[PDB]
Amino acid sequence: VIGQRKILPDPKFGSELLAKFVNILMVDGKKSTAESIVYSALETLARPVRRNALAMRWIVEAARKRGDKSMALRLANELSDAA
Amino acid sequence: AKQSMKAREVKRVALADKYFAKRAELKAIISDVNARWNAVLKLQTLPRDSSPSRQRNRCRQTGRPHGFLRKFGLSRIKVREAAMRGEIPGLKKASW
Amino acid sequence: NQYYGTGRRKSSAARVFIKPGNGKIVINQRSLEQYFGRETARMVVRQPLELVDMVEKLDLYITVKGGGISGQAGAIRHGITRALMEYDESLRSELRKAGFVTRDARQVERKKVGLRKARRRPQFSKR
Amino acid sequence: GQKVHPNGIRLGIVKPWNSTWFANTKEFADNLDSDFKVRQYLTKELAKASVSRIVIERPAKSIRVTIHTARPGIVIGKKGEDVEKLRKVVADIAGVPAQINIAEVRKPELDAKLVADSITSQLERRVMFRRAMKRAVQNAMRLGAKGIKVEVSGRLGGAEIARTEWYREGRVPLHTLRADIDYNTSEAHTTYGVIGVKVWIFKGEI
Amino acid sequence: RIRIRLKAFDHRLIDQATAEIVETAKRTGAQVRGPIPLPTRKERFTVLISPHVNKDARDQYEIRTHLRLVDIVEPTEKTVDALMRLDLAAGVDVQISL
Amino acid sequence: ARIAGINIPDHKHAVIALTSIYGVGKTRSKAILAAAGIAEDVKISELSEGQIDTLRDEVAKFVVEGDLRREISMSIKRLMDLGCYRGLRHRRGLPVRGQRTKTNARTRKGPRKP
Amino acid sequence: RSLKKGPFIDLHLLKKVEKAVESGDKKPLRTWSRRSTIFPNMIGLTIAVHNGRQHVPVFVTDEMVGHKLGEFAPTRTYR
RNA sequence: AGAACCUUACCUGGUCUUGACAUCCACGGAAGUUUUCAGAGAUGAGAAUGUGCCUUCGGGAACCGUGAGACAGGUGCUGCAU
RNA sequence: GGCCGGGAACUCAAAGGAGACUGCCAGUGAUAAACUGGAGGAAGGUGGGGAUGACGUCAAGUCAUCAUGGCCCUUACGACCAGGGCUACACACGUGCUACAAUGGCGCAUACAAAGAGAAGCGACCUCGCGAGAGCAAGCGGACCUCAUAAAGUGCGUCGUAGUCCGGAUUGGAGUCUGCAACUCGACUCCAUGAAGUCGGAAUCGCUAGUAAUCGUGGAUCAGAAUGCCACGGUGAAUACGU
Repeated sequence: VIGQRKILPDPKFGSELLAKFVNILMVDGKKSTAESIVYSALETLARPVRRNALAMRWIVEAARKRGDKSMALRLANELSDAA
Repeated sequence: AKQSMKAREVKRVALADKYFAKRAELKAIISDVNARWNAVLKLQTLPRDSSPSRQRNRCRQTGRPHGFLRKFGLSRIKVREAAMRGEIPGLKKASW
Repeated sequence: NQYYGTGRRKSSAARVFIKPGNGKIVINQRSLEQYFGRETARMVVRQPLELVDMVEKLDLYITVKGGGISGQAGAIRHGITRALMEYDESLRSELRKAGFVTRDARQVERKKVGLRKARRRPQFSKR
Repeated sequence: GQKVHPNGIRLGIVKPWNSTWFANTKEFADNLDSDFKVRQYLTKELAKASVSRIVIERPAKSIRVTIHTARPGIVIGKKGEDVEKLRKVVADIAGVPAQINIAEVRKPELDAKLVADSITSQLERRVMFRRAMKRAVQNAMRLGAKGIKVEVSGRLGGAEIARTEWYREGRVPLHTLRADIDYNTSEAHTTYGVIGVKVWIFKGEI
Repeated sequence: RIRIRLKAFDHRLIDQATAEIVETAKRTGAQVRGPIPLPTRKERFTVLISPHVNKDARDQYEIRTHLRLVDIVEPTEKTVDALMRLDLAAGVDVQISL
Repeated sequence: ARIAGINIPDHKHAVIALTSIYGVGKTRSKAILAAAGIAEDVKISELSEGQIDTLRDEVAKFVVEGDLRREISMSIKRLMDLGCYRGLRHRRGLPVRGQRTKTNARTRKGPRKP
Repeated sequence: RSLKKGPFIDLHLLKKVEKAVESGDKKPLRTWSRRSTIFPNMIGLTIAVHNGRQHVPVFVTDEMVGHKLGEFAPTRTYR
């Protein structure tokens, strides 16, 4: 067997527990947009590869056609409701 | 790819040379943007088989019209035999 | 006085010159805030100079051309490192353990015959 | 198909080009077409001259076609008149003041084209191919070539069914790119069908 | 300033060719700039392998155009004629320029 | 509040909203607004008389979608009703440029119909 | 239509129509130039132009200013 | 890997039958250039220039038209003959 | 303004070498093969990707690329020419592209690519031009100029679920270029339409890293005619318990 891919820690905070999250809410290779999505939701709110990955995917996967101003900020509400 | 089909290319290339270099290079200037003439333009009508549009651009080995390559002058099938047998300089298999 | 390290990543090719003092970074005759900064390409260039004693004691001079925003940012990061191990060899191990020493060899795949994106075979849904 | 052509894949390797001129796109098609024109009426007029290779090269607006033959006497003639007459047929079918160089092909039955041609020559003469194809098989062994393969193709003997048989002897590492594989083909225009021949000559490493 | 531009299909002919000018020309009145290697243009052809329907094969070919810019810098009376009699390296584009 | 009668925008910008006319689009529904000094940030019902009247004189000269595609009609009728081949294409749901009508004729000929 | 000048006609009718425009109206004349455009002088003329099977006459009406003649020479006739 | 004619192998109509394409025999005219006229053109009926290198005097050196013949020609058919 | 002296450092360019070899170490494994990790190293365990397809398998396909056995018509399915076909629909299905939008769309400033091609050619500047663009015309047969401002991305504003600012089919007037000639059966645009499409059924396809997924770039063929092909780059993922 082989281990899971090792990703460099999120440069902005130098922490590994945030890069994996921003890579899956990402769409179509648009990482640059991803920070515009989640950092606005994060910087302004103020085996380990099975259950954390699956549960956190469920959070991202319900923001496609909810029909409001912008799901960019709706997911901020969703995580605010979650938190 | 017929001797009958091939013969009309020689008929057309050798005939498109004169009227293009003698009449079309002189008369088509009038019909271009120069600011045309109804009766004058009738001179272009009279010859038919002298035009760059009359091209088939067939292979130079077997007279095959399809799959041409202007760099080599041949078709798909003939360049493979004429190159990889070693008869085209500098051409090898591309691997990278 | 300049200590130099090239750095290069994914068709980018940087040139980094390290000088002592004033901790200022100049990239393509421009500061890094206006040219790279405020995206994830602001902190990433300074990751090596920040894990080691902070920039203010090291003057930079960077002339990078080619590649992309991230490729140049990775190239510059590699450029600063190569320059600063030539500066001092005491921090030889610190960066390699941090992982900035190694140069990435992951090029982009060449587009190949028969595949739609060179690793995405065309759809053959029905038979 | 299944196999790669051994000579062309080694074009960037020990096998050298037999057409070496540098020309631009404008004359590249014309020169290449001129090469086929000079070649087509060079092998046809030397079908019984043991022509091995016809190498073309254009130093400066004048091609120098050197012909690899195992019997230069027939190509040269008596005091070079045959090369002279072939020269002025090349010189006016290539547009350049061409000259024809000649090179003896030592050890003739060890050339891929010659073996393919020699078998093809004594194949339409109504002889059984089993002994005929072994003759190239046997002859190459005493004169080196520690590896060879001589394959024959469809319509083997008077019959309605095509067959194939290759009868390898020695070692033929065609995967090895520095194998220096001498390979050439030929076809036999028999009263029935068409018979193609294919021969590989492994003349040692590099 | 005598620009010299060589062109061949393999470097094992141009390298021998480019060294020839750097040596033969540089006898008394040449301060040759050097066998400057310019980017080698390489063009590729994807010919369809099969004579018929089979399409996915698409073999690939390549021709590389190596070039050098020897570029002797003084047009010495010797060099402007010494460069002339040399015509070796049969397939090579030797473009003499001012 | 009738720029051309039908084809009125509502509660949006000046230029982009006024592409709602179906006789003028993005390019010739911005000059008509610019002919009276309009702001790009005016809501459709938020304008005043001063801008509306200064356009009604300069927009009534053009046609309406209610009139345009039926002033196209007699062009298709007075000219195109004969055995003209483009008018032959105007007969049984058939493309007029001549593009492949085997398939890909699903607007005029319309739905799937054996 | 894109020509915007000198609406072309092939030779196939200039050798017949543009030689006897003023003679009158006659039996339709053989024509292989449907790739053309009608000049206004041909009012009432019947010009038999080859659609591929036979030569189809053209009835020049004044609905036309720059429309074509092969526009009135249909060939893919079905049903 | 690229269909407005050509393309294209299909068809309607007109046309040519040693043929559009190849070679051989003979007769002529140099070819080429400028032309018109009928036809859609393929062509046909005509009008001018040229008649060029040898011309060892013929005829070649080229081409064009014509005459009978061999022959040509075929994207015609079998890929289970290859 | 690398613009010029000038520097030959550096990128870069193209030639040649060195470097990666379970080489070393620990452990497992019969001590071995081998494996597990670590060290050094840029690269770690054939570092990565290409080319390379064994005897044979399908009487697989091609007589229409070519060659070819046999067969067939030789004032003829031969041949030329003009025309029109080849693109015709009433459908059944692939393969796609366009998409079906609020990680967004529109407006403005707006940065960073590689890889290619250019002589009946790429064609710059300027001007006209709503544009197809047009006129003039420098340079370039090219690390010298053009193609060619790369978009995505960034900053601000805006559009607020509106079958819509999306989306472009469809249809009209005019064009713009190519050619004897575009309606059949060219492309694209100025202007103008403006519908079907808001994620789609069982089913199934591709994918383990610079990979899927986007966005642009060039090239072939090509008088003119890319949702297709080939190649280039940018941004750039997530997963693997096991048969």
